[PDB]
This record gives sequence, structure tokens and C-alpha cells, in this order.
Amino acid sequence: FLGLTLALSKGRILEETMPLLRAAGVELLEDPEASRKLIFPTSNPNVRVLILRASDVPTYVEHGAADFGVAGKDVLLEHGANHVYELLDLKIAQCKLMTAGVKDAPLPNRRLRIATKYVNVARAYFASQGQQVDVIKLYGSMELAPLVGLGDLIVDVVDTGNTLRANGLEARDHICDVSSRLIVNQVSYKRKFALLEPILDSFKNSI
Amino acid sequence: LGLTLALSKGRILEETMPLLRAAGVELLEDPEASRKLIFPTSNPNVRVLILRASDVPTYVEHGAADFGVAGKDVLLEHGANHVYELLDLKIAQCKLMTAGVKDAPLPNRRLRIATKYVNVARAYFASQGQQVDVIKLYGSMELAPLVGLGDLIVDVVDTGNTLRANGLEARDHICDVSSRLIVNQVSYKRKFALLEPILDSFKNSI
Amino acid sequence: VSRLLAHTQLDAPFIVLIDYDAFNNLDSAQRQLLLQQVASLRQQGYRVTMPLTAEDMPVGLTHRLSLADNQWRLHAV
Amino acid sequence: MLPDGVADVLFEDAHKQEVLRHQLTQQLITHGYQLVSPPMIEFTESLLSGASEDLKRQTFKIIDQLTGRLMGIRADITPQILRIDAHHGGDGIARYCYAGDVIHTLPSGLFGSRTPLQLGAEIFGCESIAADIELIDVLFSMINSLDMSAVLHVDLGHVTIFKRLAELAALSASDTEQLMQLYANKNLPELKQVCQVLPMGSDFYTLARFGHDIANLLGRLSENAQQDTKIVTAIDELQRLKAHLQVQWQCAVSIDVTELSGYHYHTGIVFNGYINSETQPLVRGGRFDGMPRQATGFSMDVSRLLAHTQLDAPFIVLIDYDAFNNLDSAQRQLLLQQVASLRQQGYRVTMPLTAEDMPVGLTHRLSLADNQWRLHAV
Amino acid sequence: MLPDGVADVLFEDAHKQEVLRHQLTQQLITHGYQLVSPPMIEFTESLLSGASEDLKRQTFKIIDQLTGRLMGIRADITPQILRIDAHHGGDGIARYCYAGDVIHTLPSGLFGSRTPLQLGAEIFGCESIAADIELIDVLFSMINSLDMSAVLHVDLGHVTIFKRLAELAALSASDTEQLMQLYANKNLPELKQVCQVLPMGSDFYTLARFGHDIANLLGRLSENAQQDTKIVTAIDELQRLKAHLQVQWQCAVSIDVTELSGYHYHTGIVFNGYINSETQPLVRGGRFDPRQATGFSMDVSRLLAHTQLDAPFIVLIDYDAFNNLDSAQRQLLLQQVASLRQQGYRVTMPLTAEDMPVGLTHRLSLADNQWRLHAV
Amino acid sequence: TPQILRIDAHHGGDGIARYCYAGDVIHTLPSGLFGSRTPLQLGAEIFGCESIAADIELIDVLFSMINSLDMSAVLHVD
Amino acid sequence: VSRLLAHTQLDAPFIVLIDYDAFNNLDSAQRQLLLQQVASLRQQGYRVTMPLTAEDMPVGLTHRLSLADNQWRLHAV
Ligand SMILES: N=c1c2ncn([C@@H]3O[C@H](COP(=O)(O)OP(=O)(O)OP(=O)(O)O)[C@@H](O)[C@H]3O)c2ncn1[C@@H]1O[C@H](COP(=O)(O)O)[C@@H](O)[C@H]1O
Ligand SMILES: N=c1c2ncn([C@@H]3O[C@H](COP(=O)(O)OP(=O)(O)OP(=O)(O)O)[C@@H](O)[C@H]3O)c2ncn1[C@@H]1O[C@H](COP(=O)(O)O)[C@@H](O)[C@H]1O
Ligand SMILES: [Cl-]
Ligand SMILES: [Cl-]
Ligand SMILES: [Cl-]
Ligand SMILES: [Mg+2]
Ligand SMILES: [Mg+2]
Repeated sequence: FLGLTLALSKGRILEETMPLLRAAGVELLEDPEASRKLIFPTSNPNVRVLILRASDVPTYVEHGAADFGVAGKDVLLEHGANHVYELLDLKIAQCKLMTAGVKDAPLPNRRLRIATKYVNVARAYFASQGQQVDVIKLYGSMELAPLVGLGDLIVDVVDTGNTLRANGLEARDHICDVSSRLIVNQVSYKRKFALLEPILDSFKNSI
Repeated sequence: LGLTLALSKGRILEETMPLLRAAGVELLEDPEASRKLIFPTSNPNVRVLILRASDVPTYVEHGAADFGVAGKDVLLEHGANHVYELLDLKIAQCKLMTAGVKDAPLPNRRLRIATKYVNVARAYFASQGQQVDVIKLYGSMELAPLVGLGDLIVDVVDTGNTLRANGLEARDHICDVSSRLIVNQVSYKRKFALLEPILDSFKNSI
Repeated sequence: VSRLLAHTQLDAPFIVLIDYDAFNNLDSAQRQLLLQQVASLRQQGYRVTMPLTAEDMPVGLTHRLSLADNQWRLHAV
Repeated sequence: MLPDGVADVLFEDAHKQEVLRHQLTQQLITHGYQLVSPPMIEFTESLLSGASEDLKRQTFKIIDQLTGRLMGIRADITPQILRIDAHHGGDGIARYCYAGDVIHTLPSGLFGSRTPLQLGAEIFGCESIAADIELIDVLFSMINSLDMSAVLHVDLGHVTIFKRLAELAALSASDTEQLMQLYANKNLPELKQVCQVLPMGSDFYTLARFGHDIANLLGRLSENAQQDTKIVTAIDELQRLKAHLQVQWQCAVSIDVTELSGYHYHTGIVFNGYINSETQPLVRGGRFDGMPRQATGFSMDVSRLLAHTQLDAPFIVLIDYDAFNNLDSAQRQLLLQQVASLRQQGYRVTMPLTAEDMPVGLTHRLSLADNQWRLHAV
Repeated sequence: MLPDGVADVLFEDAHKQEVLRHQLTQQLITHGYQLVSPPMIEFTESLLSGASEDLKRQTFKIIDQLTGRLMGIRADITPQILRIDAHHGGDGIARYCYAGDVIHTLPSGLFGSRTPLQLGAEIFGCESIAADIELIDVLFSMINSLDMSAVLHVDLGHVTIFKRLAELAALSASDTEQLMQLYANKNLPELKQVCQVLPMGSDFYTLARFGHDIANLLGRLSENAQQDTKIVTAIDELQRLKAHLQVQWQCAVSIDVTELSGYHYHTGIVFNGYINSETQPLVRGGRFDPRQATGFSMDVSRLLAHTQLDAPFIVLIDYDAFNNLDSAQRQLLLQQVASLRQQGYRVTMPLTAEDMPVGLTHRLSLADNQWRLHAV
Repeated sequence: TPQILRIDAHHGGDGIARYCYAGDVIHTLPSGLFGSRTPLQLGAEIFGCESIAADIELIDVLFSMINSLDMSAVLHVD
Repeated sequence: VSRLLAHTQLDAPFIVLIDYDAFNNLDSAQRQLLLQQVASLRQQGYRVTMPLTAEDMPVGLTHRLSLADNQWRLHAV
């Protein structure tokens, strides 16, 4: 395959990306949920699409299995976007990374135990606040961890705050703002710029 | 004060429900309709947590759950160092295997392995005296070899249909996998009286 | 092998002409991007003529590569 | 199982590596560079004197049991060259080369090596662009001797252009750090935004947008920038080296004045040599501080050349065990004289210990036929 | 200031070191030894598998930040050769050579180096004395190629003699350790004392007192020792190698059957090559460890004081004359310079009128449209 | 080449025409010392353009071909 | 073009021999599956010899296609 391979994040991000694509040359022929297909052709014959876990997008781009991709800034910070170019802030799928604990519960007199998917971000954030933390790695349902004692605080993406409030939790500290970003493989940027520039300019025009 | 039971969501949960009901534990609501994280049961001394399969060993090891049902693939990858693997439940059976593209030759280099099971991959290929570059992925292992991200994969295989439907073939058998009953070291000592009747009914249920 | 010619058919070829005027309007960086694009089309089996003059036309022309709003697209003739 | 980024180099690859190390070193010596071979370990006081934070994190620490002081395993030979030049080099021009193992705590690139065989050359005491030009001539003479089909692409930068703009514009540290991130990521739109409110903003936009076109770059800059002596000279040096590379060496050159890796240690022109489409440079070089003492130099990992170079197939010879033991003493001495001559020519000749003794990769047997020892292909 | 036992090798010495390393390696390759170049670092699990306590203390430890596991900087390449032979070597005869830097935490002898350039050769899969004989012939062929005026003296030992006596006498570990200390120090009086109360004590005294006289050593031992098959063969191997060294190589040989350094790893014959009257052996070798192995190694940097290269030709092009040239004249001059460099001349293109290489022997000067070499 | 002229005269018209070919040719004597008398002759030709741009295009085609061969051997042009 | 031969290299070929004995042990359905596999290998540029006799050996053999526990795999020689 000589065209561009585009790595898209599966869930929340995919919904707000589709309008940006259609404004460019690109739109999917099938639908991701209905079809059990991994590689998707588009309206543009020079663009191919991969529908991936949000966590896997940076990996595919960095190793050049995809030429470019749309990925959450929370995922890029946690992954370490060392070997990719972060070309555009798409300003979609906006949210915040925050700390959250139980409502009105006091901080214990010890090293805080942090339950999170975002272990590098947690460690980094609490290091910047001069706090030493014991980090516990989890993959899903961060809300649960403080309720059964698994950690004192969590770190997770928060938009409205309803999931936290519905489980008796409150937000504590703002870590940073998050949005989906356009990432491009270092080598693809040099070798396939002719294919990329018109798509990059249409995404730029779409905001 | 009661026991907290950590269950794996998805494939494992289906085959666990019969084993529970025989033990006198059974859920009052259903996990699909309800977005509740903590579930009461028929037994008032038992509480249930429906978790990601990958998170079960973490909850048990730290004592946030007293015991749980977890895939052996997850335990090997996690390193079940601080928990007791008490019973082979013989449910949700599958194999961990290597798979590459059908009839494709192994390249003249360090093999690049794309997998969720990075510790298992490294260990397996180390036992075969092979040096590998491991790439961490969280989903859709089938895809990785088709776009060049890695020469082989390591993943759980049952029928082999997902591999064959994507033009891949199994290569090496690594090990057999089934869901296991795990218990927290401290819970086993402190709450054995509560555990023993449930442990014996699970034992009788196969 | 020459006796097979009357009894066999290939797929119709894709025969492309780049717009003479639009190509000469380009700066150096634009030309190198266009040539990168042309190399990729040729790798795929497109037969692409870089015109020497405004009259330079390949035999059996099927497509033009034309510039519209900073984008080189293929259009059927 | 070896650690990640750590590999044996075995057999024909080991022989190739030894040939490359030796031949490249000898070439450097014939160009007038003095070979030095500093040790793997030193006190951190000397090894990390004026080091960047990346170099410090890249350096393994160990304790000296004779003094209780901290040492490091070197991650970079260049600081040892400075130490040596300070003691032995004097005030004039001094040239040094080296080839030695270095150890890194973490790899640089994806699946990169943590134990490169670092080979390099350095010129101290010359401010002129002529010293950089000489280094290019040495490098390319070395690259061309390797007879590779792989193509080397060179990217030139010059950190002074950005450093001088940052001075004249009087940028704060956070403004400097933001532009460097935007440059690193080629974020042109957001760079355009930030530059509309910064002093001399259009100059910082111009570097990213038009820095590739080095012939016209000075004429796109603001009057304050065009009057700065250091910007005019830096741009001039870029044009000189670009021309020299194209004309003397048939080398494809790109320019990137927003290439600001090693902002800490580079003091001027920078050179990055890429092999085919591999992400990490094969060769890294440029101006640095030799201290006021000028320094310029490059280095590379000789082990990365192994995949792109070929030696002639070896001649691997076995003497017939049975026939050799049938010989009288005078016959044996004649045969050993013949064997010594073959070995002088680079044939790999095994004198067998037993009738089963067989070398790996056997190409020839040395066999007796009618009172004559000849080589026969297997 | 470098750490004790740590020195730069600079300039002509560095060039000489590189020439020695390369020429010795190439010789080994032509004798059929396969070059291997293992890494400086490994996990300790492989690097120190079955290591002695001396080797463990000699090895610097560092932590792998990718796994949290312990690694070591190698103090010895031989264990890496074993690892390699186990994977690649098969069951037959395999020959390996190597040359690489090793790091030691403490110097081995008084005023020794902690960063030797270790070069060596090893034969696996041959039980015969013929493999040891081959190694001697390779070593001495290498030594003779160096054209040294320094003489190598060889001391032979054989750890099996003492190990078999210790078995037959049924010695405890503390008794074994005391005799090894007394042997290490040749404390003959105190050895005489201790041997009066030990079982087969007079045999352990005889090794130290009369082990030098290998022709008569078997006849000085007790009837139990003379009936031991392994003692008789070990003594026989010593006599065979001694004779081979004297006759084939005109080499002075001494015997010391109480040489028990590396008691842990040596399994038989041992070889120590001394250079003039320097305390630490230049060459160390012997049988070691079911797969047979024999080998030697040396510090290439210790050869530097005993070897000489031909004086280098160091040439400077005239600055003024070169800058007077047109482009075509410069390209002709550079063609000429490339040819001189191909022949091994060290030619400096001057950057300035003061640019002078260290140790200048010749100038390349223009006289009537001709560039000729003139001695300074 | 003379067969290309014959073909161009019949089929080429007055405008620009481009031709390529690859075929065996036979020579009565070799050109160079130990040269071949049976080369596999491959080539390209542009008719109907006076401009140096036609020669430039031929160079671009040639060098695109040479670079696709991934040779370590160096081509020098006189 | 013949003067380019000394200065160019192709990737080493894959030269495959199907095991004579194992192939003749197969039932008809097993043979058709094996031939489907062989057709796919040949589509990829593998050079696969169907042996006429037990001695039929191609020049420069790199691999055998061999049956091990109801599976046809390629093994290097
Ligand atoms: N609100 C978001 C949210 N907003 C934006 N994004 C982006 O979407 C990416 C994750 O996409 P997914 O939807 O696939 O991930 P997920 O829903 O966390 O987990 P899955 O079960 O889908 O695997 C992140 O990397 C973000 O960049 C969000 N990802 C997750 N959420 C969650 O959605 C819920 C809504 O939060 P409130 O609005 O605060 O109640 C909470 O559970 C939030 O943690
Ligand atoms: N076949 C299994 C399978 N069998 C048993 N299990 C167990 O189920 C656990 C994971 O449960 P999940 O619900 O998370 O499985 P999942 O497929 O990741 O589900 P999603 O979260 O992705 O929706 C594992 O730890 C195993 O112990 C399996 N988990 C995943 N699979 C996959 O299911 C697919 C069908 O396999 P075949 O039918 O053999 O092709 C393949 O992609 C397999 O990799
Ligand atoms: Cl809140
Ligand atoms: Cl299969
Ligand atoms: Cl390096
Ligand atoms: Mg350096
Ligand atoms: Mg002609």
C-alpha cells in the first residue's frame, strides 16, 4: 500500500473526527461497529483507515504502521510522544485530566496511593507538587478504586464530572486540559508530504 | 466486614455464573442494565465487583477484593506473586500461542513481537533461546502483522477462526489457559471461616 | 508468444498528462512535491507524461492531472 | 536473554566490525588525526564536567572502591577528548580521532542500541568554516570507501540563527521553550498564532516556513536581523557547506534552521547524516565548546554500518587429517610453509586435531593428489 | 586525574595498540578461530553464572532501568564465550577468539590496570593434549610475530594433582583452604608443621618442596598417590607440554604443581606466561569446563612497552603554495594526496599558515609545477 | 535506433513522440576489449522537441532507472 | 542491460521441494489442500518443485515442504 494509512481512536474520539474527515477528502464507506473489519477503505483511494484502541494509536504511528493518526492528548502524555510530530490541536473530544477522591474524605497521614490508568502522568503531576506517591495501575472503572479502599485518590479524564458525582467522588486538582491531536510519523512527514499537505490544510481550515 | 468477590467482565463472567449459583452466591440485578460497580448478592456476607479481566489480580493482591476469578493468561502476565491460586475452575478455556502471516518467512533479524502479553512473550521466546523486540498493544492483535507492526503476535486462541479470518496461522503453543480462583494471602488467614464453604462448593462444581 | 496477442487482453491503461501551464506556475518546493506525487502514481502503474510544451499530448490520453486550490487531482477527459 | 538494546556481534559480522573499526581508524590517521583511546571509566568530576542533563541520565554510575568516589561508564567519548586536548593540545590547531565502546542507560531510538561502538573525529583551535569543511571531506572519504548501495542524506542546521533572534527579540525562557517545542513538532499553525504577539515574531515564523530555502533566507528576515553580524555569518556558513557537499561530494543536502536538538552543547553549525529512511542519524556532528577554544567534530556508531556493508566471502580451508599424518617430517614442513603463505594472504586454515574436526562454513579442502597439495572447493 | 589503575592510551601508543589488536586478531582468524564480539554488559544471571567469588567481587554492578534487574560490566570475556558456544557450538570441536575491553573493580596485581584490553582464544570439544599443544603453537606464533626483545618465561601447573591428593587424603574444606594459603605464600616451614598432623601430609609437603622437579615427582609420592590414574596422567601431561615448549619453541619452562589460582574454574593443566621479570603474568591459560574447553588470554595494553612500529611518515602540505592553485591544480594535488594516504602517509591539509602536525617528518612542497616530498 | 526512425516516420506525426525499446542486437566485431557482440539493447527516444528540456527529461528517466537498481557502483557522466 | 548484471543483486530465491513420500501418502482432499497451498506460495514467487521421483531434487534447494503432525510447513535445509 503506497497511500497514507490513518490511525483513528475507536470510541469517543471517532464521533467528533468524522466531520473533520468529510471536509477533507476522506470518509468511510462502511461503519466501524457493524463491520468486523480492521482495515477500512475511504472515498479517497490514497487514504486507508485503521480503527484502533485509543491507547494503541501512538504506537502504530511511531513505528510507521500508520503514517498519521488522531489520538487523545491524555494518551500522548502517558505514552510519551517522543518519536512523533504533534502537528495540530484538533480541539475535539475535549476534557480534563484531574485528581479525584471520596467526597469530603480527609487525606491520610502517609504516602498517597493513586489508582490510575495514567501512571506516568500521575507520577509526573505529583512529582511537580513535591509529593511522593504509590501508584497502582488499572485499566478500567477508576471510580470504583477509592470506594473499596484500593487507593486514596484516582487520576482520570473528566468532562462534566457526573461520573465522579454519581459514585460519591469529587474532583480535587486540575492536572491539564485534554483534546485529540493530529500526530504524524517522522519518516512519513518527509516521504509523503505531498499526500499529507492537502489533508493537513483542510483539518486546519475546519477549525 | 463480609467477603468481596472480584469477577472478570466479558467472556469469563458468562461461564462463572453457574459456579456461583451452586455456591449460594448470585447477583440480584444484572451487570448489563445497571451501571453499578458494587453488587449485593443472595448471600449477605458476599459482595461482588465486576471488573476488567486485567484488573482482577490487582484488586485481589492489594486486598480490595478478598478473592476473585481471573484468566490464567492474565495471572502469568501480571505475575501472581502475592496471591494464592487455589483452584483451576476449568472454564473459559483457551491457549496462548504465537501467530504470524500464513506461509510468510521469518526475517533475518530480531523478531518483533506485537502483544498484550509482553512478559509472557519475553519469557516464552527466552525459553526458546530467541532474542525479541516486544511491542506493547492493548487490542486487535490480528491487525499488527497485516500492516507490518511486528513479525509475530502472541494472543489467546480458542478455535483459531479470528486468526484464519485475517490470513494468519498459529505457530507455537505457549501454554493452556483457563479461569482460576485466586485469594488474597491475608484474607485466606483472617476470613477462612467465611471462605471454606464457598471454596468447597466451587471445588464440587467441577 | 506473439501468436497469443490476438487472443489476450490487458486492462485498459491509465494515461495521464500533467497540465503544462499549472506546472510552470509552481515554485521549486511545489515542483518537488508534484514530482514526489508523480513518482508515486508511476509506482502504481499510471503512465504520466511531464509535458515539454503546451501541445505535448500522449497517445490515448485518459486523464489529466490538474491543479485546483493547492491540490493536484486526477480527472477523466 | 540479553538486555534490550544489547546484542552479540558474532562470526562474519564480528569480522566485518573489526575490519570496519580498523580501516576507518587508519583512514582518520592518514588524514592527520591523532588516535586516542581513553578509558571506559573515569571520575564523574571529569567525565560529566559541563555535561547536559541528558548525558548525565545516559551515564551509568559506579563507586570506586579505592577512594569511595563516584565514577561513570562513559556514554560519550567527546568529553574525554576535551580533557585530553586541555592537557596535551596547546593553543594551536589539534586533531583527534577515536573508536571505543560506550554504554547508555536508555536507548535513543525505538529498538536502538545501548552499547554503540562510537567512532569519531574532532578539530580544536580553528574558528573558520574550513575546519568544518575538512571534517566533511574526511567523513565522505570514509563513507565512499565503504562501497555502500545505501544513500546518505545530510541535514544541516545552525543553532546560532535562533539563538541570536531570541537575544534580539529579548525572549523569556518560557517563550524560548514554547517555540522550540513548536519547531520540534513542526506545528506551523500554532507557531503562526504565537508569533503574531511576540517581538520579532515574523522572524521566528520565517525560520520554520522558509528556512529550507537558505539562498533567500537572509532577505526574508527583518532589518534588525539582517544587520546582526552573527546571523549573516551563520547563514553564509550554511551556504558554504551546502555547496561543498553537493559539488565536491554529490551529496543531497537539506537545510533546517529549526533543528535545535542539543541546544545546550551546540554552538553553531550542525550536521545530521541519515542512512536511507532510518529515523536516528547515522552521523551526528557540529560546532561545540572546546573549553575560549573552538571545537568541531562528528561521531557515529560503527555497528550501524554492518547492515549496509559487505566483505568478500571468506576462504575457509581444512587440511586433510589422514593425508597430513601420512607425511614424513620434511613433507610436513613443506606443507606448513604452504599453510603459512595461505594464512599471510588471509585464508582461514584449520590444522585438524581429529578426523572429525571441521570448521564452520567450510569452502575448501587442502588435499594431497599425486605428491601435490592443492585447494579443492567442497 | 584518572582513577588508580586507569590510564589513557594516547597518540603513537594508541596507534600501536590498534595495530596489535588487529594483527593478533587476524592471525587467530587465519588459524581457524571464529571471532566473536560479545557486549560489555549483560544481566548478572548470564554474566556470572557459576562465577567464583573473586570474579563476582571484580564485576561492577549497574541496574537496568527498563526491567529493574541487575547487570554487570564484564571483568572477563571467557564466560560469554561459554554462553555463545552453548547456543552455537554443537557437540564437535569449536574454536573462538575475541578481543575486548573488560573492567575490574580492583587491580589484580600491585599497580595493575583496571581496564585491560583482553584478547584471547579458546578450543571447545577436544579432550586430547593435542588441543593444548595447538593453543601453545598459536600463542608462540603470535608472540614471535611481535619481534620483541623481551623474553617470555612459562610456568606450568596442573590443579588435578592437588585435587586428587585432597580426595584421597579426605581433606576438610578448612584444611584445603589452609594448604592453599601456605602454597600461595610458599611458607615451607609452616607447611612442614601442618603436614606432620594431616593425612598423606608428606605428599602435600612434597608438592611444594619438590614439585619443580617434574621428572622425579611421581617417584617421591606415596604408594596410594602413585596408584592413582589421574595423578600419573596429570604429571605425564606436564612432561609432554614442557618438552614441546623446550624443543619446538626454545622456551624456558618451570613447573609449579602448587599453582592453584582459579581453583574454582581450572580443571587440569594451567599455563602462566611471564614477560621478563614482571610480577603479573602477561598470558594466563588452561583447561576449564559435559564439554571440554581450553584457552588463554592476555592484556594487549601490556605489549605496548615491549613492541615497536616503524616510524610514521607525517606530511604537511605547504599552505601558501596550495592556496595559489587553480581548481584543476587543487584536484590534481588532492588525487596525489589520496594516493599518499592509501600508502599509509599521514598527510595534513593545513587550515592556516601555522597549522603543524605533531612529529612532522616531511613537507609536500611545490617546485616548478611538481609536488615533491622533502624531509624536514 | 534506425528502426525507431522508420516507426516514427510512419506513426509519429509532426508533434512530440516518445518511444522505448529493449531487444537483442548483433555486432560483427566487439567495440571494446573482450566486449559483447550480442548486447541486450535497451533505450528511450524523444522526437519533435528542439528544446534542451527534452534532453533534461531523458536524464530524469535514465537516473530514475539507475537509482531503482540500488547499485553500489558509481555512474560518472561525461 | 547485460552489463548491469555484474552490478546488481536480487534477493536470494526460495527454492522448495515437496516431500515425495509424504505427498503420495495423502488422500485426494489432502492433495487438493496441499496444491492450494503450493499455488499460494508460487503466487508469492517461491519456486516449488512437485517431485516426479524420490530422487527429484532442484538445483540450489533452500527449503523442503514437509508434513509434521497433519501440517505442511517449510523447513530450511
Ligand atoms: N469524558 C470522557 C472523555 N472525554 C473525552 N475523552 C477522550 O476519549 C478518549 C477515550 O476514548 P474511549 O471512549 O474509548 O475510552 P473510555 O470510555 O474511557 O473507555 P472504553 O470503555 O471506551 O475503553 C480519551 O483518551 C479522551 O481523550 C474522554 N474519554 C473518557 N471519558 C469518560 O467519559 C465519562 C464521562 O465523564 P463525565 O462527563 O465527567 O461524567 C467518564 O467516565 C470519563 O472518564
Ligand atoms: N478467545 C478468547 C478468549 N477465550 C477465553 N478468553 C478469556 O477471556 C479473557 C478476556 O476477556 P474479555 O472479555 O476482555 O475478552 P476480549 O476479547 O478482550 O473482550 P473485549 O474487552 O475486547 O470486548 C481472557 O483473559 C481469557 O482468560 C478469551 N479472551 C479473548 N479471546 C479472543 O476472542 C477471539 C475469538 O477467538 P477464536 O474464536 O479462537 O478465534 C480472539 O480474538 C481471541 O483472542
Ligand atoms: Cl466535583
Ligand atoms: Cl492455524
Ligand atoms: Cl554513537
Ligand atoms: Mg560526541
Ligand atoms: Mg542507438
